[PDB]
Amino acid sequence: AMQFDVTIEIPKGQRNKYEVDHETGRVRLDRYLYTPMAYPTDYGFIEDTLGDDGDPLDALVLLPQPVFPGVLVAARPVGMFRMVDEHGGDDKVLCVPAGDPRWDHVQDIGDVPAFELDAIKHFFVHYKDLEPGKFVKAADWVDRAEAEAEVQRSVERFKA
Amino acid sequence: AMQFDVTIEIPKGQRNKYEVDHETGRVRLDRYLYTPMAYPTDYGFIEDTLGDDGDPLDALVLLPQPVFPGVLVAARPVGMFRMVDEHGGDDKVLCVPAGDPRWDHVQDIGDVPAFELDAIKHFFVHYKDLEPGKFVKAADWVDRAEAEAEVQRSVERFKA
Amino acid sequence: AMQFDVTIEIPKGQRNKYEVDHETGRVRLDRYLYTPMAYPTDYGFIEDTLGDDGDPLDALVLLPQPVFPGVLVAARPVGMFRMVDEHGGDDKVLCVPAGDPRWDHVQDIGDVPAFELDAIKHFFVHYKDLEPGKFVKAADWVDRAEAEAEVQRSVERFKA
Amino acid sequence: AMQFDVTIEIPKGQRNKYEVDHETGRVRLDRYLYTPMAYPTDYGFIEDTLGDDGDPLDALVLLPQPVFPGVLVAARPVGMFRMVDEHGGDDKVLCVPAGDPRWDHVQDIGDVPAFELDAIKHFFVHYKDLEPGKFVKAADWVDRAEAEAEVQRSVERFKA
Amino acid sequence: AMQFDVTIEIPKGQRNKYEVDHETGRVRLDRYLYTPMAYPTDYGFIEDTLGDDGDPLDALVLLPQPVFPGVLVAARPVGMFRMVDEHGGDDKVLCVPAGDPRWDHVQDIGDVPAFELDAIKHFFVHYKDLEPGKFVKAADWVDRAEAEAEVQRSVERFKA
Amino acid sequence: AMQFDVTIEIPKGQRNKYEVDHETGRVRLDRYLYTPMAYPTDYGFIEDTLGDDGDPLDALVLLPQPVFPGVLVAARPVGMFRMVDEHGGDDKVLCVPAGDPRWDHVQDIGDVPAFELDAIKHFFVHYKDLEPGKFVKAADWVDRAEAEAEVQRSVERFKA
Ligand SMILES: [Ca+2]
Ligand SMILES: [Ca+2]
Ligand SMILES: [Ca+2]
Ligand SMILES: [Ca+2]
Ligand SMILES: [Ca+2]
Ligand SMILES: [Ca+2]
Ligand SMILES: [Ca+2]
Ligand SMILES: [Ca+2]
Ligand SMILES: [Ca+2]
Ligand SMILES: [Ca+2]
Ligand SMILES: [Ca+2]
Ligand SMILES: [Ca+2]
Ligand SMILES: [Ca+2]
Ligand SMILES: [Ca+2]
Ligand SMILES: [Ca+2]
Ligand SMILES: [Ca+2]
Ligand SMILES: [Ca+2]
Ligand SMILES: [Ca+2]
Repeated sequence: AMQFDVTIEIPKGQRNKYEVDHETGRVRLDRYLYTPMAYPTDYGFIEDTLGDDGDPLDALVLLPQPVFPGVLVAARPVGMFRMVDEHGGDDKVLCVPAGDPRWDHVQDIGDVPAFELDAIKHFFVHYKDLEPGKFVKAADWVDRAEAEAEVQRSVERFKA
Repeated sequence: AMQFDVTIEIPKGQRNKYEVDHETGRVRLDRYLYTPMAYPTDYGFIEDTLGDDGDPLDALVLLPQPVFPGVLVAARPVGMFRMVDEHGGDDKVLCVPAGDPRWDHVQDIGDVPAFELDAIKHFFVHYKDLEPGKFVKAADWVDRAEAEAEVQRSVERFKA
Repeated sequence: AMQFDVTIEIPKGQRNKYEVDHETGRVRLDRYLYTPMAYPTDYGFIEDTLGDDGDPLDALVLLPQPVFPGVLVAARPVGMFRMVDEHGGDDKVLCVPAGDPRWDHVQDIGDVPAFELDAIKHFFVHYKDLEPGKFVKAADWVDRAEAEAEVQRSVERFKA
Repeated sequence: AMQFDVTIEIPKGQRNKYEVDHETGRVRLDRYLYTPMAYPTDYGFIEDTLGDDGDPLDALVLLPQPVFPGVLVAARPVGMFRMVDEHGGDDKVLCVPAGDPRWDHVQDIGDVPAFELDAIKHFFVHYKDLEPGKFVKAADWVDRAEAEAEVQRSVERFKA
Repeated sequence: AMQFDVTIEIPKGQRNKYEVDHETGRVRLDRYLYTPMAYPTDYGFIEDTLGDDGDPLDALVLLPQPVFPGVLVAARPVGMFRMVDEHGGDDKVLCVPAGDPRWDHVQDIGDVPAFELDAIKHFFVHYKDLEPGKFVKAADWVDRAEAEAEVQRSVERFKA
Repeated sequence: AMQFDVTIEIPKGQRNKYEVDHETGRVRLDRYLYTPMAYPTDYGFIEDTLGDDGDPLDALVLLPQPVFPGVLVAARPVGMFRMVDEHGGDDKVLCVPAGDPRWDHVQDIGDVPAFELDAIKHFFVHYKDLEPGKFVKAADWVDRAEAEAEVQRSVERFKA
């Protein structure tokens, strides 16, 4: 079963948008969001990836309790939120903690309630509403198969 | 200068939507929001009011630090967020703490930055997005004069 | 479908054990727990009940986010944690928010994962470990039918 | 052994100064402090007292973990912080939770480390530094005997 | 007087169990605990040690306020919680902040109240209760002399 | 316009005083403050500086919401709190987030309310009150021009 390490940048509940300077590994404040929204899940990026936009591949991790920024979490993917913004493709792999039997009932995109999925989508559809020149479109939930393929691809680009 | 007591129901930052049962004064959980949004300001209602929809008149209070639900805050109005939802008129009086010289620079709607005002509006425009049969429209910022008039009116209805 | 109001005394995560003086409705600190444990769910009591031990019937409410002490939550039962302590029967009705379609998949005790149920049980089996003269035994999960019956019974005693 | 109920208005750590309207029992925001200071202990007032300034007698309660505003705590006194401000005498009874054997080693003012006592004093000496027309003087730690006497006195005035 | 640096992995109050990948120094989520328990003290490991189980020697640090994961704290030992789990010896050195006169009254294991010591023990006796194949036994508090000896030993193994 | 990276060591609200070991970049607990005070702003140091006391130049960053320790924030200076302590000059550059139009109204020291400036000063005047052999004097607010000059100077010393 595929699994990888996600470095969580942003705990669920946060309106501060944290980033990593990937050359140093330092945590940075990108910005305080302009909309009254909060990250709907712990959010970060998969280590050792280069995604379809030449940046590390982003990840959403479902957790019973948020972690802190900078924290590593072994995760396995269950689907992906495909999406395009002002800078191109900017997909978000949906994950759950790997090796944790409490999440064994969550295997594919159909195992996550439509309420959570809609909430996550709503966040990404709207979080940049009040930033001029930023938008998101082509918002679309896809399944684990497509998540794994995109992870695989992005692991190769990182090595190549 | 007009001033009144706001009972804060919801601290800034909250996705739990709290209410008061007005016959008992008890704090109640209305619902956890369906959108990944958080109240942009401390939010409650003005004591001893009956607003244009037969419910107590709602208030937003700007604070350097949030309070807890149930807490009273002496406030003075500086503008109002006019708005209509599925149940009619549902305006929100914008306030600052009364008698606090740190807020003396905030007198009318023009004294609050467009960033905060847009954020507040965005919240109310979108918080009910994923609740079917609920919407908001006629979103409009108005000045202190109109806030005071609507407060006055609603104080009378409460007595009448 | 049965539903009732729970007054939450203790948010999930708390080692402070809060109580209500039922004659006044005031929130009181019973004690800081002696064990390094935290309430596994929001915890309180059902309003207008007299349980099998002459005290109000206790409730556990599953929530996506904790509330504050004193808060009312409309809830419906899905099972019960039967249990006896030094002062007799001291059952805990397991609930979810009433009228919230996000919890519609949770109808009976079999709909709650064994992990959560074991965790809840573990808490009540051990929280009083270091208090001399206090114990719990006859720990047993039962279904909604038995929860409703015990609620019904306790509503009658409150009126009688 | 003397004991009484303290209604905690302010958790340790807070820069929001909460009050009670004693005619209604409602919690109110008095003000956000003007100095960058935080209450050094849970702070409130003893129920059913009228202190030497015609206001309820104030209490500091040592706790392993703070409570929320409005919460009642059975407490016993161990000393008092005598003090005078712009409105006269404004003493603060130092307490620990009554009936809790974890605090049995704390019986009189000499049982509380000089570090905590100095910190508490420092708070009250300085919290009003930037409020014009407010000051505190005659800051003085006294023992349990004097605390009990002042409590007793203030219980009588409340009845008389 | 012996002193050393502890890297705190887990603040007091946490049910998320954090770890360090010792080759990278990165903070990692080991798991969310399966029991409704919370770390009773700030918890981590002593830098530059190899303990009796070939892993870094673990430390509990008493603090007036928790730190964040990853934080270094100069500490001095006052006793040790000896203990064996499924993977062998897994002792926990009890410490207080070095060079802080507020902790000068705490010199040896007898200076820490039996309540805290019992609570700490209870945590480690039970935290793994619901993890199959994990247990702890030979739980035993020992004094500073034995703590220092075990630290010394583990400093040597790290160099050897 | 001048801008630089501040590594925030201490979030606003904290009584734990965090430090960086500048040779390793590790976050360390310096001490829990002895006074009941809390940092009035996010506090840290400007990367790649050597200030007038041979230590990195310290920075205060105004934020709508605090960050975590270790976090980098692109900032631009708007003034400086000049100050001398037991170890010499120990100035604090006042900053706001660089590239954030919400702070464009804050350009020089006159753009920050006297209330915030007095609060910040009060903190540094008093935070060491109960530490023997530590003091601060020559407390003085100066403008952006002088802040930039001192930053420039300290960037050179770091290279030289
Ligand atoms: Ca990113
Ligand atoms: Ca960016
Ligand atoms: Ca936009
Ligand atoms: Ca309302
Ligand atoms: Ca409603
Ligand atoms: Ca809708
Ligand atoms: Ca109870
Ligand atoms: Ca009790
Ligand atoms: Ca027991
Ligand atoms: Ca008072
Ligand atoms: Ca007052
Ligand atoms: Ca003054
Ligand atoms: Ca470890
Ligand atoms: Ca492990
Ligand atoms: Ca086990
Ligand atoms: Ca420093
Ligand atoms: Ca230092
Ligand atoms: Ca000093």
